[PDB]
Amino acid sequence: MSLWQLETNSQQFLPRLNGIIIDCQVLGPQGNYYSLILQMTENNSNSDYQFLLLNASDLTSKLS
Amino acid sequence: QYKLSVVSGGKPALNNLSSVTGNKNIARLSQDQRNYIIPFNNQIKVYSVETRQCVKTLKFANNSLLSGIFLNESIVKILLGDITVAHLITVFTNNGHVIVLNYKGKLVESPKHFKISLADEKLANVFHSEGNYRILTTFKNSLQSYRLYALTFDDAKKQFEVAHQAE
Amino acid sequence: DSPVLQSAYDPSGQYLCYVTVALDKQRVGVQPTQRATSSGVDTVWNENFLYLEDSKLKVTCLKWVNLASSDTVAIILGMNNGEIWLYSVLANEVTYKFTTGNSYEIKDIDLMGNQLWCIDSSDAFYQFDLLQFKLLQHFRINNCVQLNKLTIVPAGDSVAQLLVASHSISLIDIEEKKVVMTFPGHVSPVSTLQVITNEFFISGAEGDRFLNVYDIHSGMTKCVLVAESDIKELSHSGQADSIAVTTEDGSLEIFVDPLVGNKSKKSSKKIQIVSKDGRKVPIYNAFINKDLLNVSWLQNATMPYFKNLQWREIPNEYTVEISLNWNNKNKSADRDLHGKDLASATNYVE
Amino acid sequence: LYFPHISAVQIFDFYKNEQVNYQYLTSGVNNSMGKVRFELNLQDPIITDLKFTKDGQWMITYEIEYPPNDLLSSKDLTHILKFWTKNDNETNWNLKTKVINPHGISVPITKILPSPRSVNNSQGCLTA
Amino acid sequence: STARPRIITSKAPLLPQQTTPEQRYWRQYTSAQLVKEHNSVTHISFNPQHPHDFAVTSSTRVQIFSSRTRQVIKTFSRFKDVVYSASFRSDGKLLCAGDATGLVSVYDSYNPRTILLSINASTHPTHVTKFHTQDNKILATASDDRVTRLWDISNAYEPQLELTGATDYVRTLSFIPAAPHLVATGSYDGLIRLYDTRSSGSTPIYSLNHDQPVENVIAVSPTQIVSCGGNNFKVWDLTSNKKLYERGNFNKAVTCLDYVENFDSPMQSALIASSLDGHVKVFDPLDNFQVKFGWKFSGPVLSCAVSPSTAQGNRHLVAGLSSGLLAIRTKKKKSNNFQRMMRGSEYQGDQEHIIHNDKVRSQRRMRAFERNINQFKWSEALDNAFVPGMAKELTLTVLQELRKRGKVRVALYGRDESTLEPLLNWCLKGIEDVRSASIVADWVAVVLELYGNTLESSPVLQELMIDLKTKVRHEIHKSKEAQRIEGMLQLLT
Amino acid sequence: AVKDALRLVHLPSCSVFSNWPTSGTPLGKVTSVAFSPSGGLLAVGNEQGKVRLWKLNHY
Amino acid sequence: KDANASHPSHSAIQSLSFHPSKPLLLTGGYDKTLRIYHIDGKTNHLVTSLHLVGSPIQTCTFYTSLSNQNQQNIFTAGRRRYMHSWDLSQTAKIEKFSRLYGHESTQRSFENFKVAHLQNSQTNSVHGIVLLQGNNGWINILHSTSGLWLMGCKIEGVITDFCIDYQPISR
Amino acid sequence: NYDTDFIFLDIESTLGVVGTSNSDIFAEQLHKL
RNA sequence: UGCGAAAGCAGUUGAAGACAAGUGCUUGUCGUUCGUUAUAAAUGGCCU
Ligand SMILES: [Mg+2]
Repeated sequence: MSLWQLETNSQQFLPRLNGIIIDCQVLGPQGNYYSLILQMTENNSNSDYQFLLLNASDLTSKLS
Repeated sequence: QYKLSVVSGGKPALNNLSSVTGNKNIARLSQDQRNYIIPFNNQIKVYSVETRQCVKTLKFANNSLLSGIFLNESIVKILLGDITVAHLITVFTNNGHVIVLNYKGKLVESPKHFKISLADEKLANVFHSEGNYRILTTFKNSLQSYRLYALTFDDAKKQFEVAHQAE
Repeated sequence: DSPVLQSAYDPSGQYLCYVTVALDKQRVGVQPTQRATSSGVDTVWNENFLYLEDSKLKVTCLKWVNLASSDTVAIILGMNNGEIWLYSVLANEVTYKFTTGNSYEIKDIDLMGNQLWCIDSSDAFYQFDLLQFKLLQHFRINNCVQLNKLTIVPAGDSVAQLLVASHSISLIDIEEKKVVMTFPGHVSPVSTLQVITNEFFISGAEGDRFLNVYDIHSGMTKCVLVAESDIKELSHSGQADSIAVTTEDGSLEIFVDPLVGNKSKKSSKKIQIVSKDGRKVPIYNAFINKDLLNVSWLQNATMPYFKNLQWREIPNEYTVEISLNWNNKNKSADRDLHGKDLASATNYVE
Repeated sequence: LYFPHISAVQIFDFYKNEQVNYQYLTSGVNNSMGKVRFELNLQDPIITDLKFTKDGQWMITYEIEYPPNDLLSSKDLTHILKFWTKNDNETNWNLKTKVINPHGISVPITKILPSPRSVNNSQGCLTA
Repeated sequence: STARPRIITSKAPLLPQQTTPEQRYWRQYTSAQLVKEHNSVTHISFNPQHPHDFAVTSSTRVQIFSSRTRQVIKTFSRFKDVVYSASFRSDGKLLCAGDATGLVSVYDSYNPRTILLSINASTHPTHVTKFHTQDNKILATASDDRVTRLWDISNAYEPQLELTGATDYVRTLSFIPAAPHLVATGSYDGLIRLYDTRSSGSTPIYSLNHDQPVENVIAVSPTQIVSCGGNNFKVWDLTSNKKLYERGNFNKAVTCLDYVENFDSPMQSALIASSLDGHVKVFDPLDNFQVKFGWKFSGPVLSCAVSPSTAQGNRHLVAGLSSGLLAIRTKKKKSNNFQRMMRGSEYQGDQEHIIHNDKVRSQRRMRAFERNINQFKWSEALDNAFVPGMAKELTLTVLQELRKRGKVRVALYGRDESTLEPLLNWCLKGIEDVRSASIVADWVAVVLELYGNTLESSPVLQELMIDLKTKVRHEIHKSKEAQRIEGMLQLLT
Repeated sequence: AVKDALRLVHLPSCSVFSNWPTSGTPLGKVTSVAFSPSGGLLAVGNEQGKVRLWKLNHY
Repeated sequence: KDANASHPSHSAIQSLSFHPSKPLLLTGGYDKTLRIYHIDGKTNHLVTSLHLVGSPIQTCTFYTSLSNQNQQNIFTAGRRRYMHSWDLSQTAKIEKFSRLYGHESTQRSFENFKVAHLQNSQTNSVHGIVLLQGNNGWINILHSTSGLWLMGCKIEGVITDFCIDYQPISR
Repeated sequence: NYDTDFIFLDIESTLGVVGTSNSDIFAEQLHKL
């Protein structure tokens, strides 16, 4: 997941997520939490969705 | 002697519409931001963010209304608070069933069931900013088309009325 | 030593009002003693406080108004300014202020229904009516040089006699406005002057380990109850069924049937609080109704906590054990023991 | 409840109806990098069979590692077998032993049967 | 998110005789000094006390070596004829020695000038003089007179007891731990005789038959005694009075034997046994006395000893040779204003309510090749593989790692003959090894399929492949031959 | 840098107070200062690890 | 009475701070501990403590969100490349700021910092910012809650100190 | 399952099992506040 | 794609519509349909 800083076009990353990111969102009055949807495409038999709520402070999984 | 019963949960629900992007997640974080509501295919789980545990689970099988309605239907969105009226939630389904449920408590066997009147529409999205509610609905080149209606509650008739805005 | 300058349980024993100084200003707060309410809702810490807006102003005496008696819960506060404040906790605002003409500090206060009696450092009695909010009568009785305490004897539904003590105890008749009897008190100033039953009232003094039980009708010392260390607070159960005294060293002592060798009796049961680590937590107040005893201690700096125990089944010497933070390794719910994120998958290592 | 996900095991507690762990039991490009474009054609090793001994202290796992395409060794699947242990308090299985190409070369391990309690107090297994 | 997994080094299936934990420890006795003595060094003993100096008996003298300096610090040369022992006391203060004249002398250890007590034990040679471990005051001396007198230091004029019953030379004496009364002596008769000093004595309580001359008897434990004689050593249990085990791995006749217990090695107990074949081998009593390590020396070994359990310093293995050579192997073991300035670093929160620990442990530095793969530098990762002084195993992984990633052709696009030869050079060598043969097969296949045209125009590349063709052809013969062996080996079964 | 190196300046007169600090006031190597939002409390830290507290009677 | 008398500190008191409303005093130092005291003027007992392993406390400060008064937080920093935040009794909720979003070169240590209030005039919302002191005249401004990098200010020469002023415009 | 009951899994990822007074008003108000 | 072992043994990859480009004609495409079991290439690589 890449945070693009548009002022200078820089960026920060959170790599090695459990799966590819179907969706992203900024969830909070101040953007405290990021809500992400992951897919885990390894399993082709079924679609394996995982909902992740990350604390924007230190980018640690608040709720998986 | 033996008996069969469901025990555990299932895959998280998702807005399985190809056209919509950025609105796939239907889970909502409470106004007080102390717990997250996530709808599954067969239940709705309320997790406490601070402790990272499932404080409450609302099973469709236990409730008669939910059992009939969902057990195909799927929750298209959850809205915090109760539109009709501090821990109520409004659940909008694909067909149009609107259900007012309560978490952080005991699920009442008689929720405030309602039904928005739709003619050959599949409800895709609902949303609000301040007391004003607009609903997006899908109607049918393999490309689906959309109409945007205005939703309001009339107390006298205790029904949801839809007025056309856009297509 | 104790951050809680003064404390007082309500008559029912369910709520405690305590006063402490924040920065240079005294604040008054009320907390629920019981763990959970009757409905089953868990009690919560009450953030609301009443602040005194003047540093010089202080609370000298704290008295509860009977919850059942009056529609609005209230606690009566004596102030060194020379005026008495009636405080309604729910509103969190001082409803009304009784002001004596003089500026002398109030030393004590006692209440029976509408009847309210105080005393100042000038040794002047007063009578106040809560319902009418008026000063009835103010008088000074000769030979009472000091008045460190006041308690109104519970006779019927009216006040016919008052108990007052500075170093010796005196009984005074309101109508005659003269002393009726004199008792030999303590050498030090009297601190507690509660009336256990008819013709039997206890007495205790500052820096003293002895409690004198006197007879109102006769005037002879029935008994002298003795505590292991100095006595700070006193609570009596029923009608002399049991007496619990909070010693200054932080231990609670219970006297069982003190009104039944015979001259000098010692405490029967001793209660203490010690944390799991080993530190002792002093007890600053206690309440005992029929068979339940309530123990209040301070955690943090001024957070009060409470515990209810059945003193009848407790052994003679009992030490409650409480979990207080001490070298607690901080475990955050979103990390495991090794600091790794809980959502993260464990890697493969041969 | 242990689910043999592709190249991993997902440990799920059905009493509490919540996941308890997700462990990679295999080598391969699994979370080292994000596969993109032709890299996405790669197949990670597949955990085919997973079984526990009766006492529950030993975990037996069977893997099939698929070679990359367009090489000489693009038709020799590698069969791997592994033995893991953990104490009950711990939550991560630690690999204790690894057998490369059991039963010979390119011969799959069709069945695994942990031994009963009578034979070597449940510290044995059969592979077929 | 999760931390990046470390690249896992490739480990091929185990081969015979991996390095054992026991072999690793004993291999650390690295530093070797070879000292030359006048005559055969017959006996070697270690002081039971710090600094645990050891005494070597050579010719007509005794020399004590410092443990840290590994050099002579004291020499006892008063002895006129050949010497035969240098055992210390349990307290380590006293040193006793025997002489061919039969006189036994006791000296203050570290004080050669002073002579405490001199005893004329017998007119015959007195080969063995050992202090009693439980009781300090009593000395036992065994002589060619075939009587093992038990002297007392206070009374030197007459032996406290005189044990007899040996029909040949007695050259071995041992005191059983926890049984002070018991004494064990072994003669060249082939019998190990046990005596009870508490009783009247002079007649063995029972005899144990070895069938060969017994060169040394050591009491390994309170109930077990190991006796080495002839071409084997046997361990006996007194409670059963029968041999539990026997090992005859030796070729020449065992001479000396020593035992050390509860030392920081993986093996809790060790038994070093000289062979007289130049071999001293370590036996582990816990495992039925099986071999675990061995050394070889120039000539026959007549004495072996190890530092006691409580060495408290560098350990030592000492081997004695009949040529006089002594072999030693050793396992080596601001301003005050500025400190009042920053004084809080030492504190560890011993008094604080809550302790919070979030620092991540420092991981080992990653090598150059691992960094390139992590940063997706495919071509450079191949280069870092083929550099001088790169471990072969470490080189195999980056080759496998690239193949696993599916980046083999990608690593070989931007190359010419100049930067292709390092790969071919390694492939010329790695093709021999069984482990890297298959990986060499894949990579060489690609480079040919990718640089056929460049091969024609470049001569140097051609000679590489000619030599490579010879080596692979050589391997085909070896691989074929192994199959033929398997064919015959199947016929036998 | 040096001990007892604390002064209080009155405003807007910009005149330093003279009665306090004195020679006897304990301050040590003053390294941290803090005024309470109300009550006029003054807390002064020093290198010895002692936080000494004063009250300004005026507030 | 001394504040530290109840529970002494083992290192210099590098920073002090009074809570905006409540009667608490915070002390931090190279002892790597955050000791909070209940300043009553007569006893001064210790409310709590928090030992931060390997995190020297060069400065500390309370923070109360200007809009949501219920919000309380403690920011601390040292000669380290990370900052700590403590939300406000079995455990302590502590979060670590260690990401500068591409400006890592300009900032080597969080040791000098201050917290102020910023109004987003386009939305009229108010929130906290953490200000840091950079390598060469750089001042880095981070969102107090999310930790995002918002803007940077530069001056010529070596930056030595800075301070914040508010200027009301209207209601 | 090692108990008497049996667990089965469904393609919908559903694991089923087959097997054999003024104070009281004052208390409420204080909690509200 | 079917079956089978992992080796392999048999069998497919069609038609219509529309758009763009070039010159009614040629080619390429399809978030268009029917039927059968049925190269890539926007300088673009993973934090503290
Ligand atoms: Mg000076």
